[PDB]
Amino acid sequence: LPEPLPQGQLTAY
Amino acid sequence: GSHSMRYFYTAMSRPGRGEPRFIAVGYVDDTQFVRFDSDAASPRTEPRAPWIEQEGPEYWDRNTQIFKTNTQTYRESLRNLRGYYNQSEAGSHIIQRMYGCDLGPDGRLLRGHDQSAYDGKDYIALNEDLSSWTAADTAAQITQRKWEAARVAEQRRAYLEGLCVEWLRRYLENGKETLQRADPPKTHVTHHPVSDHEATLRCWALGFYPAEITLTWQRDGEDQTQDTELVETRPAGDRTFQKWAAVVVPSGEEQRYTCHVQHEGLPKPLTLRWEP
Amino acid sequence: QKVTQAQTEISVVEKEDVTLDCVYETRDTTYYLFWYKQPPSGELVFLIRRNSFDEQNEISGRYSWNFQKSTSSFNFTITASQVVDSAVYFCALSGFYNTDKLIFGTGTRLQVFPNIQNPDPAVYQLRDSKSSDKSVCLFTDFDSQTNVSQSKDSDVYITDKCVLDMRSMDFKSNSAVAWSNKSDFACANAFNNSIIPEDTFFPS
Amino acid sequence: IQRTPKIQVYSRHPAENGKSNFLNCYVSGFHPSDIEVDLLKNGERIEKVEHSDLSFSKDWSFYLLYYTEFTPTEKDEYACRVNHVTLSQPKIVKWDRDM
Amino acid sequence: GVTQTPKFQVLKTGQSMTLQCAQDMNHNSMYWYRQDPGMGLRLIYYSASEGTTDKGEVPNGYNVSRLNKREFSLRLESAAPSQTSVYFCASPGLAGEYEQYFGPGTRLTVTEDLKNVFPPEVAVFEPSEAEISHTQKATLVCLATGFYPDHVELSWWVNGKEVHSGVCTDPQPLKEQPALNDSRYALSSRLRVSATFWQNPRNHFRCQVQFYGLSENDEWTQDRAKPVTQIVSAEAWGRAD
Repeated sequence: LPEPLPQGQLTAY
Repeated sequence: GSHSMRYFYTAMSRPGRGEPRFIAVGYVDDTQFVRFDSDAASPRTEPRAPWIEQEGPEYWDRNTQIFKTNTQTYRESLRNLRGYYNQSEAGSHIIQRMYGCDLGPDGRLLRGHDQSAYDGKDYIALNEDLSSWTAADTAAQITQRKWEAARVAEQRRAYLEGLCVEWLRRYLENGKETLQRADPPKTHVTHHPVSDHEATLRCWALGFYPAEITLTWQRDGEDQTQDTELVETRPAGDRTFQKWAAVVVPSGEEQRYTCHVQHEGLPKPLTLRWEP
Repeated sequence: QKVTQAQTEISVVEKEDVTLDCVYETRDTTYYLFWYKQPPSGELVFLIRRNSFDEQNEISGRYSWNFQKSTSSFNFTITASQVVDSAVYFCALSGFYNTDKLIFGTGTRLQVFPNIQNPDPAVYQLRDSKSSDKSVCLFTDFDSQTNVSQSKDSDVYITDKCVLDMRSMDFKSNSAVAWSNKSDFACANAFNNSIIPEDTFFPS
Repeated sequence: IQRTPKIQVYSRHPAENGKSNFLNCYVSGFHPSDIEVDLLKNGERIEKVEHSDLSFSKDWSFYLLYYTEFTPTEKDEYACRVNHVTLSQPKIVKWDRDM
Repeated sequence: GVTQTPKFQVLKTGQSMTLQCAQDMNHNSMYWYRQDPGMGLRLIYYSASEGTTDKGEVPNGYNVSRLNKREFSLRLESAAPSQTSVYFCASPGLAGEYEQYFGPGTRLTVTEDLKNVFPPEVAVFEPSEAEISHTQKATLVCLATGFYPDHVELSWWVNGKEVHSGVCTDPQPLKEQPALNDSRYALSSRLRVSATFWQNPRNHFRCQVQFYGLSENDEWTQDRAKPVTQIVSAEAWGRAD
């Protein structure tokens, strides 16, 4: 399983 | 041997019409089991190994949801990196991400990895303690600060120590007959006359797993390192691997030469000669 | 998955330390915990976030938290309690991901009563409104060790103890209000159901 | 930087004239990811050629497997044709059953 | 952080209403909770992403809609008195110190009949002469009675300016008729000033109770005044006595 999404924001680079 | 799970992300921008493309592939050791490509008409996570097919629809929905959101985020990351390097929109740029876990002796995380690259060069990497980052250049430090403020390391550590290990263990059980089985190379030596008085001896290793292998030629026990033609290990296309090693030898002297093969699936040293 | 806050109400006086307990159960290896404060005003204010892999102890002023993974607890200690700390405190547990659920405990109500240096308990009859038709009895200036009980009668209404704070005079007092529109209602028997100090001043 | 692809052309199994097999073209070591790969039969482009999903090595360089099922004969000659931004000319690598 | 509308609401049994929650932090996840006295916060429904909803602990009688990343709607299709609660939208993240992850809450009352709705009557009780002589302090008591629902905000105003110094208000309104479901409410407040401050006739004391009730869209055909959202006040001037 890949890294799942957080509850909050997915942070860009 | 020591088992690992890895995901590989490629996010690519194009100067032409079209949104940036996101590709993800998952591996357990040397076996691909999953793929996602944002270019398909309605992008969907897809099985690439039979032992993953048993996972229910909820698993596939979850995967796709994750990869779709990553697709949107990477489009923004590509713009952000364009800004850090002061690049125009004229060029095509690529972010690559490589992350995952190695399994330890005790069934827990031995080490986690999470490295990114920009245009083929190291950009930012998670340190072995999984709490801090190493940036390659000043542009990557902008990402580092942002990620330290947003406490991203904690989120990655949560995954690398938690679900990465648990799911890897589950895959290893579900696919044990292939994932926990080493396939020894089938080996043989061919002989091809390359001129009047010389000949190529080629040592073949076929159908092995994992990819890691050593093939070495010897003449009377001495290494023929500098005279050995050795191709890169290639996939057969059926999840096994191939490799060969060749030497050019004086005709009638073929018995002097020995091939040596080392591979996990071989419990004893293997030595071959050409057999007429 | 479960968060248990066993304590319902806790009462301390100013400057006393207080510990609010939180016990939890989780299937996940990886999770995080919240503490939130809810002042009487009603809003929820964030106090702390602790991840399951973080450290045992942390201090932010008068606040401190003990996270013990092996006991599955996340106790919250307030040193030198102040009236400002009066609130309901919530403990919460949640997995790390979008699919996971944030789960809350039952909450614990903390009441911080003021140190009454010069107690002078008394029951006063407040002059009515010449517009409407009620009479009001005020029980005030009592120590925090005094408890105000409910009324046995349906038509007599008694509030609980309330903390007054006169800012510019550095003075704090307790009070409770009782009223009824019935004929039998006098201030001498309004707080009969409550255990009141022996030397309570009854003016007539 | 920009890295040029290494090319290997080979079959899945040892070649046997008249027996069903797969013809492979392994491209690896390249960057960026865009690559033109064709499989040729007697100088002619084969249709219905499939490829593996884009992945990459530890040094970030890309690799792909291009394959098609085929039946080898004494007469028929096969090759891989590769074009990439690093290459000013398309690179043809002939299939040799002994390699 | 997260916003919510409305702050207060009265509904009749059977009627519909949708609570709005918005979040502009680009969060993936959003959560609806209800608070009930002693139960804590119980999850109604949650959303993991746009176009995805899942049931919480107590989903019964509720529907949700996640139309975009920003907005998460909670609907009561057929309102029942048991849905009388305080509702909280949540969108947790990693920067709880900088950002508000809970909305301010909405207080909702479902009653059986809208004629149960009543504004408060407000009275101010002047300090006893006994207190003034005994303690040199003067306590004013404000009493808001007869209101339903318990949707009130009480505040004190001295000489046109709102005061918090020397003010005590009950934590929760009191049920006038504990045995009834539709019982009207009472609330008490105190303002304590020094004796000399109260003895000044130029000082002006106002107890103000903001009441939330019926809005313009609600039908009303009774004799008594429509119990709309309003301010009811009682006042007193200083008295030398």
